Amino acid sequence: GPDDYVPSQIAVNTSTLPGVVITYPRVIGELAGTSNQYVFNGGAIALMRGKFTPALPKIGSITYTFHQGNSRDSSDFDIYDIGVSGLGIIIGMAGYWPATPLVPINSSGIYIDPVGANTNPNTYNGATASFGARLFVAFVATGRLPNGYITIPTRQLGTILLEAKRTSLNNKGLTAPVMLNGGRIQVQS
Repeated sequence: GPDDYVPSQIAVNTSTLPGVVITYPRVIGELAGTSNQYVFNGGAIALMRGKFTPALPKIGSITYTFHQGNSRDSSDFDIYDIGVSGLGIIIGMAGYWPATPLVPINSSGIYIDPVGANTNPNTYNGATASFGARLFVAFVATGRLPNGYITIPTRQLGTILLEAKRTSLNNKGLTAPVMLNGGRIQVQS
């Protein structure tokens, strides 16, 4: 049916972090950016938008420019607690389409696409039959790290809430999970 959109997660992989070689806090590397055109898919064409809500505790803040995605200026990122001593992560998200800008995650909620919805509650994406996203995550050393292999747990970074112009689809409150797939990071001197 026209409102039968179903969610699918978007995730990044700890294994894509390059080898870390060592003031604080400081970004020690970026994970590979990921794209999912069908975070929500299945229903009929609609004007849609996605709001991200982070799920992890905030333990700090840092200014950073992602080397991936559309990011000329720096951004203020909240550092999120992943349960690993001495580490944190920062999150940027964007729309599926390549021209859309990286939206830094630094508040309890933000529209990742269209970014104009943050400054106009009437604004949605142009008519299409899916809502996608791009996910950017970087690791942050909150303190001096030991050398070796640090275990990173799989964690849910937050959810994307699907909103739409038409009331029936908006009323569903569909959500999709935003994931950090666990693994290991290598730290060297």
